[PDB]
Amino acid sequence: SVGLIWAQSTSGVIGRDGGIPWRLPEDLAHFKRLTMGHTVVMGRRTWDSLPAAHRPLPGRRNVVVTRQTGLVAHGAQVVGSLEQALSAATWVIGGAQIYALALPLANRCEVTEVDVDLPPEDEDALAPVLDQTWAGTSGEWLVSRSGLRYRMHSYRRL
Ligand SMILES: NC(=O)c1ccc[n+]([C@@H]2O[C@H](COP(=O)([O-])OP(=O)(O)OC[C@H]3O[C@@H](n4cnc5c(N)ncnc54)[C@H](OP(=O)(O)O)[C@@H]3O)[C@@H](O)[C@H]2O)c1
Ligand SMILES: CCc1nc(N)nc(N)c1OCCCOc1cccc(C[C@H](C(=O)O)C(F)F)c1
Ligand SMILES: [Br-]
Ligand SMILES: [Br-]
Ligand SMILES: [Cl-]
Repeated sequence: SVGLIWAQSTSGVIGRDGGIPWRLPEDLAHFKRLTMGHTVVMGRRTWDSLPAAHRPLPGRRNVVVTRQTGLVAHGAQVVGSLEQALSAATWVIGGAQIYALALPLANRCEVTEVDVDLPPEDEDALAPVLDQTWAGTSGEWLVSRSGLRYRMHSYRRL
């Protein structure tokens, strides 16, 4: 059982300049609630992107995928491939390169869509594209306490 979870702008951007280009508290609560107690699998750049006070992610087995040798990610397990990372319920938490690896092995995608306008720039990290082999159910557009509009989508593999 492999699930992907990500937050994207409407245009499909998930990352810019080594971080996430918006702040959405309700998404962090959603992310924490869905991943707590499970293994979280991430690419090395995404590990690097975690704020120090949240690295490693507490209450979850953190697995970092890299091509480096002897990489030290304190409090995490370091592996050399996605297959190694996956040997109950496992969540792949980004970024774009690791999503692209994990999508064919996944039965579930949990997407937060953030209604901000961010035209993709050259080096952006982009969300994977889901076709009609995926069955989605969406919540309503909601307004965060901070004022940003967002909505949750849950996709299962048909
Ligand atoms: N909005 C969201 O939901 C979300 C979620 C996660 C991350 N992000 C953002 O996305 C960006 C990071 O994503 P990214 O696509 O640049 O990077 P990434 O997928 O997190 O990590 C890329 C790294 O993964 C390793 N890697 C890639 N393919 C591999 C393979 N086949 N075997 C072994 N290791 C492999 C390499 O590590 P080495 O270079 O060490 O060899 C590579 O540099 C940041 O901006 C981050 O903030 C956003
Ligand atoms: C949280 C952004 C996000 N959103 C969805 N939907 N999917 C994702 N893959 C995703 O990026 C995961 C990589 C970044 O991760 C975090 C960075 C800072 C804080 C937290 C939450 C933290 C925790 O979880 O303890 C606590 F503050 F709540 C996660
Ligand atoms: Br963030
Ligand atoms: Br926040
Ligand atoms: Cl979407």
